[PDB]
Amino acid sequence: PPTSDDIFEREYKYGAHNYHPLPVALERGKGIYLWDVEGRKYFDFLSSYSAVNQGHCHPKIVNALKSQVDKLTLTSRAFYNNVLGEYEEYITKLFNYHKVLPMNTGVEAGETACKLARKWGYTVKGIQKYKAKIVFAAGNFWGRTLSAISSSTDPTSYDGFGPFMPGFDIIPYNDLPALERALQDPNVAAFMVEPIQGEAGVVVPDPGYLMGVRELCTRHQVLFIADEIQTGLARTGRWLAVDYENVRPDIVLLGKALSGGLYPVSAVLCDDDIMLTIKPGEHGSYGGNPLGCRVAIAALEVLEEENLAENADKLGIILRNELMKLPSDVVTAVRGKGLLNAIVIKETKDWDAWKVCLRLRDNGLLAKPTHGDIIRFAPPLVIKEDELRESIEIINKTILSF
Amino acid sequence: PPTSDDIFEREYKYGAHNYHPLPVALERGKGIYLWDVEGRKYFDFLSSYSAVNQGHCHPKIVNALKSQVDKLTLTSRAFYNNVLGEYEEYITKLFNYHKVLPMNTGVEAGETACKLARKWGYTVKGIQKYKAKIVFAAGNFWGRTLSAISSSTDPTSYDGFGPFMPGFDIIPYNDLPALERALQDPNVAAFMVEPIQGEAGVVVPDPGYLMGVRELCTRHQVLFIADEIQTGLARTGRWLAVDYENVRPDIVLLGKALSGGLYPVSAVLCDDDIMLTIKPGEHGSYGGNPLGCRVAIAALEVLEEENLAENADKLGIILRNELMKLPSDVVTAVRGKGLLNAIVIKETKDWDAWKVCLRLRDNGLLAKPTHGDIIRFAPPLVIKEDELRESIEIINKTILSF
Repeated sequence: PPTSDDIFEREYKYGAHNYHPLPVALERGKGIYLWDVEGRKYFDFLSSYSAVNQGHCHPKIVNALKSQVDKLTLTSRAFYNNVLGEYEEYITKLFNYHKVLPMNTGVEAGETACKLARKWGYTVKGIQKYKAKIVFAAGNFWGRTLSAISSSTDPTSYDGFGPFMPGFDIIPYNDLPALERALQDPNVAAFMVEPIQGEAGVVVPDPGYLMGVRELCTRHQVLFIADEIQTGLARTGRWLAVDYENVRPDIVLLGKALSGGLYPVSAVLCDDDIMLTIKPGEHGSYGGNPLGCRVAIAALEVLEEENLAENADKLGIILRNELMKLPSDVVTAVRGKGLLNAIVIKETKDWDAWKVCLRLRDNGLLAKPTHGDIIRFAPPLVIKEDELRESIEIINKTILSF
Repeated sequence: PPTSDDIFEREYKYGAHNYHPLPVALERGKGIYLWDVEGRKYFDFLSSYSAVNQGHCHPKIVNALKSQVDKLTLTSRAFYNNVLGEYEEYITKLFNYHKVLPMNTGVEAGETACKLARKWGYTVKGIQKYKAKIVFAAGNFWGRTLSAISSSTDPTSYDGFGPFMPGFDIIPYNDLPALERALQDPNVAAFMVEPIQGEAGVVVPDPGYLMGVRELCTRHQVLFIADEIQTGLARTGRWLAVDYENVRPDIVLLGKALSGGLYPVSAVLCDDDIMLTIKPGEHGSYGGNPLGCRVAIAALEVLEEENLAENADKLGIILRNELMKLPSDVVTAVRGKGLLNAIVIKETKDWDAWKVCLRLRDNGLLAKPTHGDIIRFAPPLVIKEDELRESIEIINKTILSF
């Protein structure tokens, strides 16, 4: 019996107010579709921020989880389990890196990358201890820990949250001269960057930016950290976004879609020269538990077998072609890669991105704005062309209904 | 066909070397027992560091997970799901706090507590922005992020990991005069402490320490943060360890056993005056997903229905009584509360805690040392008295076999 209004009003009373979600209360999910408590059906054009790239409740990942939960779920890393090594070999051979370090959430993988970069700068590069610096790009988002917000240029992320982690420098995104200037400091150990800035509004850098970042990092003995937690795993049309420029980062961060939305699994991929700077007992975490490892194996196998990167590329081309037919007085820009796209809205005194998302919900499509004018479009990579065009028709109806 | 040696040697080749586990390779777990790939049976006296308080693969939690995975697993907090509010109401009424903030891992709950303390110190206490301090106790452990290791006094935790988070002060554990001296600084916003220091070697403070901490925090307008991620949820004989002194902390951190080892779920419990200092969009995370919420509901219901705190208390009394019968030349001290205990070993040139744990494994009992002389004993709270006494016989055999 509990309605949607009963749901909202419940959380407001017993849950922290750290979110303001779109007023819709889902209770079922399958493939590209979501169902609320009233039984209404919606296209999911958010994909839990690329966490359910494989669709909601993919039968293969569900079967993996059900098969593993009956056997063993957590031993802690004080002992070995039989699934972790299998998963590690699979993912290291899949992405062609020597080793992987498993964690749970994306921010944990980012913290691990920072600790790896600092430890490598001290023990390998020879930086005097605790002078090591890490460079980030403005608009970056990699979590909500104190360090993560310390690297942030978004006031809502860091304002009011105490003194901040030192050693984090910030340069403009999509700016090779600025990176070249920042890397003149020999105390810099790494540069962490998103190949596409997701949370900033799907900000796509210019062609050649990733190649330039790799060249500049190699030239000045600086580690290239690619945060592919949102852009990786077929979301942009390739296994990794950096594959669009044939670039091999020093450290690769994976997460989100790594489990298909069934378990918090994240990964830090790199070679021995970097990975083995952390010694036994010096870092760790549910990290590497057998259940999440089975789930992640199944998710990667689903990504590979169903060729979801090619589908993402094709249907994203179609989606961006269709979205640019909207009026210039209505949609000022359409951007993105693969099935990770965004439109920006000319906000007026008559409408805004929040009202557009409300009306989209009213018409059977779920999306959310990220800055009151930028609306994300990222359906699960299992969507077909007819379903894509029906949801595009929904978007057209909603946007031309104003 | 893959043996234990094949398992170890696999991880060594493809996994990061951030751990040195006890050489045993488990592939099945049920209740209090674990089974390795060779089919050998072991008592689990580590309980995944209190994560499987309810035993390995408890049928109720497994059924909750299987029922929820067929419906919905992750929508992200951009939308509402129907399970989160139910779980929030349940846990807030269970622990008698206004609100809960859900996260995934214990270190994330600690980060959330720090951000809450700082935001409350600025917006409520009136500390000038970014002068707020948080006090920790030496020997503390609450994760492996940069902030967590910044508060650590363990060199293996922080050595080589870059400059550290400012605003973290450290005082001795179990020291009320030191806390009283540290809280003279009006810029202190909070004191975070474990009611029993688990990772430090099950360090139990003197009686009255928690009451004194509460009195000193209330007196100087300082938030009392109780990290019960390991000591909570019936592990020490009560719902919370602080319940042994009828103390109500300002913020309570839960995790680990919150899911019975089936999902990374953590919680930050506090009242509105503290919780509502974080506004929508200013903090978040897989946090609050429906699958983990169903799992956590089932885990808390299992803890309450089976009266596991009383069993923990009784069997811990029995276990500590039996352990103190060991020779003084062999075991220099036995300490702990409920089913969270530890013995300390007179390390010589003939044996050590690692060899004792190896021989325990050889005799069918799995444990791990934490400092080369301190061995933890913490079986799942579902253990019975006959099983407890058989495992005590195993411990006696192993310890007297030297």
